[PDB]
Amino acid sequence: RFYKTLRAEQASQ
Amino acid sequence: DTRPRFLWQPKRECHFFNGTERVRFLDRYFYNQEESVRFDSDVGEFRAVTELGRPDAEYWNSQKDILEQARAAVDTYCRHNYGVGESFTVQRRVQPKVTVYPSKTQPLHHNLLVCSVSGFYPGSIEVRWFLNGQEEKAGMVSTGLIQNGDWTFQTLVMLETVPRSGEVYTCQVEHPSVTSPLTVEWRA
Amino acid sequence: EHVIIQAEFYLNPDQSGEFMFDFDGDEIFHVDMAKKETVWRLEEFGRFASFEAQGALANIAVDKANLEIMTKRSNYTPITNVPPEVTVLTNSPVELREPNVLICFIDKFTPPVVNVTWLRNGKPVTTGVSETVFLPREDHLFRKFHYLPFLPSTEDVYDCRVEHWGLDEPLLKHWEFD
Amino acid sequence: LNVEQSPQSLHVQEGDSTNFTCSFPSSNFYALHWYRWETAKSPEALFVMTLNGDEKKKGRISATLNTKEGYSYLYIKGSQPEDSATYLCAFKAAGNKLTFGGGTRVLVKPNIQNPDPAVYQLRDSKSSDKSVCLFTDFDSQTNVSQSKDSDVYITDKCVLDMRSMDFKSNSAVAWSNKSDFACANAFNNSIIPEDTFFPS
Amino acid sequence: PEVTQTPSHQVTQMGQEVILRCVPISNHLYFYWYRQILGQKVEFLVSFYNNEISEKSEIFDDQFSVERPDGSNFTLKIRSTKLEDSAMYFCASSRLAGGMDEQFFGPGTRLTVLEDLKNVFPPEVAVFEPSEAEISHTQKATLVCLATGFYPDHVELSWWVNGKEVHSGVCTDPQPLKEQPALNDSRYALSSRLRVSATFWQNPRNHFRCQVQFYGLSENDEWTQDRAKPVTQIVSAEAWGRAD
Ligand SMILES: *[C@@H]1O[C@H](CO)[C@@H](O)[C@H](O)[C@H]1NC(C)=O
Ligand SMILES: [Mg+2]
Ligand SMILES: [Mg+2]
Repeated sequence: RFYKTLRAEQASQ
Repeated sequence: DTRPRFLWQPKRECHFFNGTERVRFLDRYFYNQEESVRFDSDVGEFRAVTELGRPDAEYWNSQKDILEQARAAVDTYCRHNYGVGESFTVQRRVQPKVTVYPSKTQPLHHNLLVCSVSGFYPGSIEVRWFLNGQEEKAGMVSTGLIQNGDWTFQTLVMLETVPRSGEVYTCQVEHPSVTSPLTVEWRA
Repeated sequence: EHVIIQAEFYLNPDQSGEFMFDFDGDEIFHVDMAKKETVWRLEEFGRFASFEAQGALANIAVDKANLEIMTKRSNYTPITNVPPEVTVLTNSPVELREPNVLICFIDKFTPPVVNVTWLRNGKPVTTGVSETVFLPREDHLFRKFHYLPFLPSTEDVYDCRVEHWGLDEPLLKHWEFD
Repeated sequence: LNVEQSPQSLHVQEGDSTNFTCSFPSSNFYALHWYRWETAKSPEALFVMTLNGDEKKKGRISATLNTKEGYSYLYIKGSQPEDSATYLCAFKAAGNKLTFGGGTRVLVKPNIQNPDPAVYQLRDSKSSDKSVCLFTDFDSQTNVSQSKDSDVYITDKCVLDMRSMDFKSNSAVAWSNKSDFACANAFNNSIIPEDTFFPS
Repeated sequence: PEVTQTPSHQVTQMGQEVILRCVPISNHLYFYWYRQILGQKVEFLVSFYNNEISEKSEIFDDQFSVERPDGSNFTLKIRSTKLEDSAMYFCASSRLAGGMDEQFFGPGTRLTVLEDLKNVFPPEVAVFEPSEAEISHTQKATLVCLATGFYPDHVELSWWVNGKEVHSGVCTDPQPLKEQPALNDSRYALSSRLRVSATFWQNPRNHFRCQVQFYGLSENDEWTQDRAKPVTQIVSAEAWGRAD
């Protein structure tokens, strides 16, 4: 199995 | 170097209780070691921890796809990643190398009787000292758990002793890597 | 009861970025940004699990962008340097002519920038030296391990020299045979 | 890595439903995309599926996701002509790049009302050596086959809706400059309805 | 709120540098380029975010590049055009930096790469007026448009009635046919039908036009042959309503 990255989001704005 | 530094450090946490029965996920963001905004599974939405993270909590909460990815990380990310490593992580067991030794002098003088317990995993250990088969409840100067950082631990439980010839001191280490309590001896 | 942490960071103007996985205080892996690849802490991990480095690289890109948004938002407020607490210790109890490992433990510091030098008889040592990446603490400060495999002799003097912007002068932590 | 779609092409009668499948990797799944791509237009997204066992619905289009076995089903309930498109399937892992399947080209065979199969002769006006023959107003069973003569050109059937006399009609075109050529023989290599109207 | 691309189609000669233009959606953070060689699957070329390439094809740095001129545009440059590079080039964009959202595709650019620009020919366009038998038998009238002898393929046929473009009553071949299937350099033919009521065709105040947008030679391309330069152009044919 694979380790999954919690994908990051760009901040406001 | 003298120029000013600016640090953004995200931390995505997965806290496990009863193996995988109750999992809590935290998406935390730190600007210059100060937490600005967070998402806590148990809350269900992004909350500003500080005034700097207020526009981020408003924005990230207004984005249905961001929310539903956070809201589902507990199974998609946490429970999934827990299961990926379980074999070599949750079920890793490395046996400790127990070795008793004095700090050197003559009997009838006081001395510290060391009990070096090295290279074990996990850090769950209970070390116990014995004088002629009777548990010494006090006079122990522990070093506590030392994380070696190579998925290995080490602890040193020194005994405050006034040794007399004929006395046999025994170090008893209980740990998950062993079915039977490990024992090392030192006679005065 | 366990805890897995995806611990990232990006630091300016150094333009340094990090990404790693921590299981109960220990590194599962980190991503080499120069070589764009996964570096497993213990070789065996690589044989049972996999990871796509792009996930880290995409997150670091966002982290780089967010840092710049954040620093403008904070009227350009810099970080307050917290000096480290250096500790020299060995892997096992020392015995002469039996090989051992020296562990230099840098702890409770921020920003995550340090110059660590091993010294044998006041001279720098590059042979066999290994290091960990900046490991996370629950207080949001850092940890870092520096390793030195050595042969125990009564004529050797080992020193771990640590340089940090929170330190007034380089801290030297000494080790010697009893 | 690799995504596969089955069948490459499909025919469905207007009113009838069809379904098709997409086979994607069973490890390192982040998402599955379904796009509709009409010949004229650009690929337009239908669904982005992230949670295993979830089912998405966009009017008559429906999709299911099985992460563990690496497959997805797309369902079109009661086909309408506007569903004729190439349905594309995409797998997304840790990055943003999409890995695509070869697609499923869906052709919604229309429901032709009041057929009147006929072969007509159109006039040249006036700058061409070509005389054209139009095979028009036949049902969807009729199939247009290629010419057996290298100097006669035959196009495949095509449906038009008038929205003035609001009905749908099929038709094909045959042409040649040849002194020989006539509409009475233009479509001789095709399976033509017995009652096809040839005027004189 | 769509992704834009220019030009619709482009004809080029082998070994040349081609610059494909795109206008990603205004607020979008990720840009992409994908390409589809006829018969083959849609292939990822390059990903781009925060003025830096994210992901790229094995083929990408050797054969291509990406420039972000202003904060409105994004471009793909093919360094040295190969015959294998004849494909449909799509530009895409995503809103979020997280990548869990949909990709919006532009209309695409069809690039045709030619070994030699000698065999390029524009189309000949003719309109054929409705059959009198048909009007008498159905009270419907269909005009046919033939576009012949063009090279290469991908041409845009349209009908115009009294100046306005029409989509109702129209049907055009989804693919052209080869004029000489035994040849690799075979010129193409294409047809379209326009069906109107007999009452409409019978009004002589009614104007009907059929035009074909052809894409060929640029004004900078070398042309030594005697026939007119087969430049990108609109060839048209028309007919007027007949009372008969
Ligand atoms: C490391 O050394 C270089 C050169 O002496 C210096 O510029 C930099 O500030 C040092 N880093 C720290 C953390 O002291
Ligand atoms: Mg986020
Ligand atoms: Mg799972």
